Amino acid sequence: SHNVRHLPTPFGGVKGSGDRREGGTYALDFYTDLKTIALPLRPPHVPKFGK
Amino acid sequence: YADRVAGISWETIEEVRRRLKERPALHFIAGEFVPSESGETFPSLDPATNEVLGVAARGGEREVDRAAKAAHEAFQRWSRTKAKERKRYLLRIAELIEKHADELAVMECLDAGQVLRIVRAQVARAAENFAFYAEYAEHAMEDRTFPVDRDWLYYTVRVPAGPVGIITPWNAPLMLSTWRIAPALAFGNTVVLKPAEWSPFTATKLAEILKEADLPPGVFNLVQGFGEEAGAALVAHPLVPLLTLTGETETGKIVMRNAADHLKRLSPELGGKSPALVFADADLERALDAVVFQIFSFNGERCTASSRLLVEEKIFEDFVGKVVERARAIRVGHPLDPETEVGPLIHPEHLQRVLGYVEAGKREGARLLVGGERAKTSFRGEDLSRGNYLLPTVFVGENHMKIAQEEIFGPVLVAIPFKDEEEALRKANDTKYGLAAYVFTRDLERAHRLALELEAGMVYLNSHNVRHLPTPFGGVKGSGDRREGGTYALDFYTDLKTIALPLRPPHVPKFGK
Amino acid sequence: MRYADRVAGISWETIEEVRRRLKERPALHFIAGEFVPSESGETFPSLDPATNEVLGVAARGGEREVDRAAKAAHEAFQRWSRTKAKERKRYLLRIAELIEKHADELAVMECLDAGQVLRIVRAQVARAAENFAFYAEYAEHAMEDRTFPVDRDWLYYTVRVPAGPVGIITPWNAPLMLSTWRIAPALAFGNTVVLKPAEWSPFTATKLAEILKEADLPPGVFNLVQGFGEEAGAALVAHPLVPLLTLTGETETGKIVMRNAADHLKRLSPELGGKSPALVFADADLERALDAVVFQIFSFNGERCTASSRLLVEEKIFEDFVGKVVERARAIRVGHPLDPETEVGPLIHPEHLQRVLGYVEAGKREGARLLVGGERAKTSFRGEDLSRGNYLLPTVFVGENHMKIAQEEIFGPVLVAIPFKDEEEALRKANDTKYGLAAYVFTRDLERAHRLALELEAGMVYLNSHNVRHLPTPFGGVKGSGDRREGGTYALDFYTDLKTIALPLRPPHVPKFGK
Amino acid sequence: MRYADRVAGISWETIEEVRRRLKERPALHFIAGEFVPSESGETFPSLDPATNEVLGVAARGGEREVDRAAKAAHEAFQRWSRTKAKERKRYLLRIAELIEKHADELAVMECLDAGQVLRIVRAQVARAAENFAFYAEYAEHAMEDRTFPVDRDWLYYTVRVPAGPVGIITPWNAPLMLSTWRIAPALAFGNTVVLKPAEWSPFTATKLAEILKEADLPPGVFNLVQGFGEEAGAALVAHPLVPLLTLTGETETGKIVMRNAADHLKRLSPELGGKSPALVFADADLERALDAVVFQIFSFNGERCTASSRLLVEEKIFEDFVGKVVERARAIRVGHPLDPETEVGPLIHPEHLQRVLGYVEAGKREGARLLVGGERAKTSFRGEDLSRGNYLLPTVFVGENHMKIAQEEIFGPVLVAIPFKDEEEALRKANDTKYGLAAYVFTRDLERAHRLALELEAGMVYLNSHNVRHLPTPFGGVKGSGDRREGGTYALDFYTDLKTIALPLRPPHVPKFGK
Ligand SMILES: NC(=O)c1ccc[n+]([C@@H]2O[C@H](COP(=O)([O-])OP(=O)(O)OC[C@H]3O[C@@H](n4cnc5c(N)ncnc54)[C@H](O)[C@@H]3O)[C@@H](O)[C@H]2O)c1
Ligand SMILES: NC(=O)c1ccc[n+]([C@@H]2O[C@H](COP(=O)([O-])OP(=O)(O)OC[C@H]3O[C@@H](n4cnc5c(N)ncnc54)[C@H](O)[C@@H]3O)[C@@H](O)[C@H]2O)c1
Ligand code: NA
Ligand code: NA
Ligand code: NA
Ligand code: NA
Ligand code: NA
Repeated sequence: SHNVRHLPTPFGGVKGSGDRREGGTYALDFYTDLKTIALPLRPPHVPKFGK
Repeated sequence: YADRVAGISWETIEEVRRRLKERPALHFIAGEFVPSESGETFPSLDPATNEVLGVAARGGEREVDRAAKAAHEAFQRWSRTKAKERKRYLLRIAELIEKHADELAVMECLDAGQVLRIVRAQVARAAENFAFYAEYAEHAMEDRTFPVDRDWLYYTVRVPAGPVGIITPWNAPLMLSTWRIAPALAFGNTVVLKPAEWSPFTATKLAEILKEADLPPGVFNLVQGFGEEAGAALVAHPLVPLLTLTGETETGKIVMRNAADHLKRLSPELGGKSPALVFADADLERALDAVVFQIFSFNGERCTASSRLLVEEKIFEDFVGKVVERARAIRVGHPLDPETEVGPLIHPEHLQRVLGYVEAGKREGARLLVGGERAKTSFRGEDLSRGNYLLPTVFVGENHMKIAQEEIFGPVLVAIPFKDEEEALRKANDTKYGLAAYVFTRDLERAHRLALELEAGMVYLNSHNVRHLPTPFGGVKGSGDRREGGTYALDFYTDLKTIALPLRPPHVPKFGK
Repeated sequence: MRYADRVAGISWETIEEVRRRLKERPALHFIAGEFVPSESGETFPSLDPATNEVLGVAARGGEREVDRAAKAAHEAFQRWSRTKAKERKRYLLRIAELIEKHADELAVMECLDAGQVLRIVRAQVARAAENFAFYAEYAEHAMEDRTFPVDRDWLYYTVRVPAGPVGIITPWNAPLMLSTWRIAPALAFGNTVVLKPAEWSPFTATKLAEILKEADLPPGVFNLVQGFGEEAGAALVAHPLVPLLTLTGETETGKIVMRNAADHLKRLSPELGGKSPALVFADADLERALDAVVFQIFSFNGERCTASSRLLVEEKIFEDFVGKVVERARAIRVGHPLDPETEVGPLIHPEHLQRVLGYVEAGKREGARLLVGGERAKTSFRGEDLSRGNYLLPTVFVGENHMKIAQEEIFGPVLVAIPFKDEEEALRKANDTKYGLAAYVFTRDLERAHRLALELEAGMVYLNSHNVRHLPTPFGGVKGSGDRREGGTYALDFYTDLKTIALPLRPPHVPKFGK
Repeated sequence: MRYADRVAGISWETIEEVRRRLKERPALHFIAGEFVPSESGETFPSLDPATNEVLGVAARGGEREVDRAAKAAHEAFQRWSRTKAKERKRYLLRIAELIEKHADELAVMECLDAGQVLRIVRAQVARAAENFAFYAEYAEHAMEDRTFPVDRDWLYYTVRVPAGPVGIITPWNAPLMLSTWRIAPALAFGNTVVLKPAEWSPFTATKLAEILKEADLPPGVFNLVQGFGEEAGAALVAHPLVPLLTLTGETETGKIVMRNAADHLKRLSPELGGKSPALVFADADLERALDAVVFQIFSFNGERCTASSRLLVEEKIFEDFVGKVVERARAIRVGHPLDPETEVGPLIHPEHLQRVLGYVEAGKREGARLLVGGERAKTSFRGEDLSRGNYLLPTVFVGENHMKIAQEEIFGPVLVAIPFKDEEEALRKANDTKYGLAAYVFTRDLERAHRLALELEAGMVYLNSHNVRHLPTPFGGVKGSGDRREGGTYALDFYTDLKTIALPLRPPHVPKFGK
């Protein structure tokens, strides 16, 4: 077929045609920043320095 | 990081020492160790004594060219090797790193100046990086299906992106190099590593190990040398489309600018000025331990160091005072000593830069509470004038100060006060960086609220930096872009492909009918 | 009594009109695209819980009506499951639009039929519309899944397909909201439907069918059969043409339905009973905690599955906090559903009031301390006589977790407060029931909160708040509270079937046999 | 008959040794960390399908044994579900390692007991080891799910927790592979286990228990109870302390089990029967197709659930293709399981052989045209007398899709060839079964292949190949072939419970009640 698009799919090129992707959730990787949040559920082990 | 680590036998240490000065650390290109065509080499100092530990081949654009061609030539076969086979190699590499752990530890301890109580964990993590990504090799092509009713089928897959140029820092040579090498190889890409000139030895050792694992020739290449020479050449080379960089922000700008020439994909993990926010309601005993460790461990030479300490005014005097006393008690000594907590900085030129910030801090009004000068004696009475030792330092200052705004990359902490949550957050985000942040408080809603508003790639609540490999690791703002870790690394090391196909005769517009 | 010109934004004129149409028009089944009575002509009445007077009648469906409905859903499944997702999306949006247009009628109807305060029922109509608007956006993603390529030798990919007609059996407390909760995803995902609503509040379902017909859904896609659980209900569960069954009701009903469903190995998605606990620690925001626990048990006349019927309070604050819960319960205004001043209305049916009162009596006899309520409400907040309706006074007991009133679901405005000396004991008692739907934790301590959230055996845990839902999250329970999940993509696992498709990219090695 | 010095890389000496060990050592239960016999002391024998002589005996477990096993699994669940994922991974890798270490013994044991060709059983042992090595890598990801933040007001996040003790009930054809297929995921995900293996081939299970004890799993984590389906099996299904149940067997058994499971609303993961079709089109690579269909039905002695028991061939090539299938079947070497040249061994039990012959007979009276086989194999390809074993000659019938032999699972080396006029018809007949496990399509046309793959009612569709599995993909069936999926992350939906945790980031609005 010819170029028939389904918007949710990752759209973009490789080599000299560019980088990154547009389309649904793939667009998210470019327009947003990921953040990892951590928290212990009980007193964790913390290395002792200067004790 | 255990509270106690075993020492390495005297004999092993002495054997590593002589092997380093006995033979130059060569490049590894197209399956074999070779020197630069010029025959030139450069020295690497032992930060504890500033004596030459050994020398490494001084690679230039000629060695990089051979390395890039080797990686390009081997990409065809490597990217097509079965994932299960690549997994086998990575697990083998992980096995061998464990087998040579003592050697690697001594090597990095002497070359980079990190203490054994930290290095042992680094070597273990280096092996873990390979064991970890080995399990992702078989899932490297996986993505999604996007069927449209009974008319079309769209499905996506991932393919290896291509040769990867890995430029690593001098603070944790093996750890940070394997962190990039492991995923790259797991995902079907070949590699050209360019180690920091201030700590080139563990890289050549890693190359020996990969050769012992019988990795196909050209798959992994190494080129020792200066950033301005071998480094710059690698960034500029047409056959290495991907570049990972771990270093200073300004270096990132230089690398990016030069990378534009070939529209290269970059994965930079740059600097940071990560803040630690301590609230009056937190477990202050745990907070004290966490903050002291997060800035002084790694000799303060790590991107995620909590170089700014924001403490709620009502407890500023008491808490910061306790931080000072702890820093004062830090054991400063030789890296090989298993009791040492803080060792010498990487090179005298770096110690000079750090002392420069200390002086600048004084000249701008910052109040020096402890340290701020070279360490003369160790916790064992040993004279430390021959090494690049800096005493753990603590300043009380303002967030807008130079020492609070720029990365020092040394065991130097700046304590800043805040009247309330709003101000703590404002000051925490008022930096050009955005790598990590630490929040100490017992209030549930305050914790999550701050975690959401803190501009950083990583936020740790009530603890020091404790990592879980599958999570996305990286920074925002001036701390870089892209993410490493599990499937998140996939987005950088591979390319997405959308494949479409109609399930029945589709509508095709008629032209020229 | 005309309490006001408008209630919940609805004119009193509309209220009287709806009441009149209910008495005039029998609630019929909707089968194969038409409203029809039972072949026997039989009907059953539905009472107005506020007066116990007959509101109207609904067709009494049986095996025959169910058989016709199932055949219709089955016959229509072929075409419906192949319609373009974009088109099904259009229908769901149309249904949501029409629910909004008939919002006033729906609110009044369900209010009169099930006894909840009008404004709350009105808000529920909005949620019902939202159910369709929400899933309308998942229809076009309903076939999506993953690819599992294996080097350059194989390509494995997975897709999802409509599972088949769904028999939806719902409870009497929230007819519109709880039925649309299942209907919307079923339709969005390409399945046909046969709804069998609770017999104690049948009207809203027949109205819903009218709306789906106004939305012009194809004939057979949506069918309705009114009737008793043991008659129309059991017939639907037993029918061989309805492979999927959703059930929202009592745990014991879950057992009966599953047993009956075994003959055809039907797939079941049960949302059953609950005895959700609220744990209040001395370090929490006690003002918010008080507002939350009072609301979470007494709102919706105590007839809410996620109600926090067990209140666990740390000992050091038990006397004061529980004392405050009691005074708030005492202040709750009890009255007619159509009175804007009412906070707690009447229970669904006199039989249900007798059951709830039976538990109140069980509690008194087993040693539980009755602090307030524990009997019929005689007079409304306005001084009206309420003896004709099924009104129960908000009730609070102080007891032990092993007591029957603590272990069994009462499903009425009845609360049992239980003390705990520490976190460990709060958790032990919280998990010590055969249920596991929801749990509520009130504490300001970060680590204790997440720790308890992870340890509490429940499908849903709310930290420092009442029940506030976010549709994309997985909803359901564990233990005796059911299985499976509803909500966004999680609903897909029940309404669709996964399929793994494989193909070699080059000639694979086929073991040679007989060659 | 000593066929060779070594078979499947196993010395004849080892074979003889395993054989005598079976006669000397009764297969005991493994409860609470120790091997024990039934309290009654009863046992039952297991036959050698090749000679129908007693190989040995296994403890006949009943309610008392199951009760003890269930209590052990329950008691151990508390600590096992709390062990660190990294530690459980170590255990599974240890088990995998020890399975490879005892591979020869396991291969012989199951070969002798279940009758499959030794080399095939040996390959299966490698797959069993792989089951543990595969799921070992998922243990550390077993709690993972999603986050659903709502602006700056709420944080909803979901996690998964171990669901509880799992009762695993397995079939007689492939003991080790099919039991480990469920045990591995169950343990990787934090659940304890009670295994109840098919009575016709009990030995391998007791050996597996010896291996897990060698891997030093904590007491009670893995339990085994030997016995009959209606005794030990039913007791396990009915036990209140075993909330989850995996069943791999006949569809009829699935109905019985679901009905029994209803009493405690147990979660079931059934992998039932099948009548998988192979569709061969005139445009396909007919040489590959021939190899594929011959293998897919006659391998594993025709006792494979995914066997392509129905062969749909396009009319214009029916005569030529089915003719070739027939000659290949005629050439298949029938003989002893320990003879390296044997392609087809004996069926599991004389009762099964007779059950299969029953269908063969039914097919004939039914009008099906027998082309080859259709009776007991009395002589091996070497001229040996096989009359004392349960050998069936590979069989091929030409029939109609509506015939009983086409509609019912025979579970033996019996094929039914059926013609079709076009794609439309091939699809119609392929789906017209009460089953829906697998399907195989042989055609070179891209659009027809994907089109058929999407429409074929089966959990797994293979294009232009025999059954080649990739573990991460969802495995299971639709309709009468079962429900739920196994494989990678898909197994998580059955072995764990989802939990939605919610917390406001700032004081939320709680409706005011009673004030
Ligand atoms: N988990 C949830 O999300 C949820 C939501 C709402 C209500 N509920 C629960 O529902 C209950 C209120 O239930 P209810 O009074 O409507 O009870 P119920 O179970 O008797 O009614 C539910 C449906 O079951 C049908 N039914 C009854 N017996 C049947 C049988 N033998 N075969 C087939 N169908 C049969 C009824 O006709 C009705 O439509 C409470 O326990 C409440 O906690 C749970
Ligand atoms: N879907 C799959 O992946 C798969 C895999 C292998 C075999 N199978 C199927 O399994 C069948 C072979 O089955 P089988 O001969 O072992 O049959 P079966 O169902 O009789 O045996 C399976 C298990 O069921 C137990 N069982 C029997 N009656 C029981 C009862 N009343 N209560 C509790 N447990 C009971 C048996 O003891 C045995 O361990 C075939 O139909 C085949 O298609 C399916
Ligand atoms: Na050095
Ligand atoms: Na009613
Ligand atoms: Na009921
Ligand atoms: Na046997
Ligand atoms: Na059987």
